[PDB]
Amino acid sequence: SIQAEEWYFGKITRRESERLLLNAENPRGTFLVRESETTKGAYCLSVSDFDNAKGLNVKHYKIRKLDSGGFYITSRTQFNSLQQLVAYYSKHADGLCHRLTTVCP
Ligand SMILES: O=C(O)C(C(=O)O)c1ccccc1
Repeated sequence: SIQAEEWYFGKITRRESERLLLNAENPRGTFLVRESETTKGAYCLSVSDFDNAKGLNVKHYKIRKLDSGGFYITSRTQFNSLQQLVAYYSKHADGLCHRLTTVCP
């Protein structure tokens, strides 16, 4: 049950997610999952990143959900639950800016 997850921030805007993530104390991969502002039934994975080029910054990835049950960022890599998706991206960076490391404070 996604709403019970401490990383699920629910109905917060993109700007608020950036306010929370743009904190000097957050290491790369600090994240949160929220609802998409404009896509009904889709969620967003907001992730903090850091490089010497851009410094501290935030990326937003859309998580699609199938009525057939799967969750995914890219259709080639699907999961049975949002929880499994988070667990997989905590170990593989794949196309994300960084692997998921710590839940946003
Ligand atoms: O869906 C949106 O409106 C939105 C957002 O809420 O920032 C978004 C846009 C691109 C990727 C993830 C999320």
